[PDB]
Amino acid sequence: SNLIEVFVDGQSVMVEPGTTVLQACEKVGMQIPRFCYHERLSVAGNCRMCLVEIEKAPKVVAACAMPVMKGWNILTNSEKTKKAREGVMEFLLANHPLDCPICDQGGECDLQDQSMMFGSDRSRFLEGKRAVEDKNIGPLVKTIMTRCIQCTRCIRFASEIAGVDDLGTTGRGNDMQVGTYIEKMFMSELSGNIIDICPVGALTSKPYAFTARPWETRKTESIDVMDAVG
Amino acid sequence: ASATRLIQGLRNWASGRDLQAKLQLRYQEISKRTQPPPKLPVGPSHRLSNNYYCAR
Ligand code: SF4
Ligand code: SF4
Ligand code: FES
Repeated sequence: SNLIEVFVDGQSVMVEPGTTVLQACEKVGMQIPRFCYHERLSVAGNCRMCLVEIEKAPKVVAACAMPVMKGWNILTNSEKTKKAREGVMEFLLANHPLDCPICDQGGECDLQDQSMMFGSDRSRFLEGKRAVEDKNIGPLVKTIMTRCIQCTRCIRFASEIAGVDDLGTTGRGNDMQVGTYIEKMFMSELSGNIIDICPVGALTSKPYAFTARPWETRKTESIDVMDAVG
Repeated sequence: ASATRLIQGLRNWASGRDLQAKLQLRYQEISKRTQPPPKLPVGPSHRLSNNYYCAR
């Protein structure tokens, strides 16, 4: 009845065909750490944090965009899984500036939480650290593109949901700006949703900008007005 | 210290410890303040190409 056996960490589970490895690991409750996978957008393999080891295999595969063959056995806490995660984390924190005090996602970043719970302790990379000139996406969205990790999730969101097609990658190598080439104010509907999509503090809110910090403000359930959907 | 001989002798006689040499007033062996600035060593970390956090 369309069932495939996957042994997540030895424990067996039946999984429908076609789904990714990460949906199976979330079917058993695990979380493989991730930056450019998102459960509402198309799957791209840019961030490379999502790597996981399959038993009896030389290479380390990407759990975001790997279909399920018959009878897997997946090690989420093996040796080279942890070595690959600490490696990718040590690459990501190189060209990322020292802005964690002045940043706006300082309580709710993902580089910080994953560099705690998966990454290394001592750093390296004595010299370098590129800096990119920031843009002006809109008067509603403050934009510091120095903090960008080029995960390409704002672009997939704009193109597949907002339908605007204004955000683009430009350049090669380290020089990959993510933005509008023509100084154009990205002004459309659902433009506010892009600040929750960007996982690092690059595309942040303009009126909220420097007024709070998320470990103090308490959360409360509520229902919208002014829209019939609520 | 810096007291005369008679009261020193009566201190030594009223308590036979030869009290002059150790008397708990610190005069010269206070540690000289504004020491030279220190360089602090780093222990068994920071060695490049072994510090995988999966080990420790
Ligand atoms: S986006 Fe994250 S890592 Fe970058 S400055 Fe902000 S809190 Fe720090
Ligand atoms: S601006 Fe944000 S969402 Fe867009 S690529 Fe950079 S980190 Fe990802
Ligand atoms: S989630 Fe698989 S590469 Fe980013």
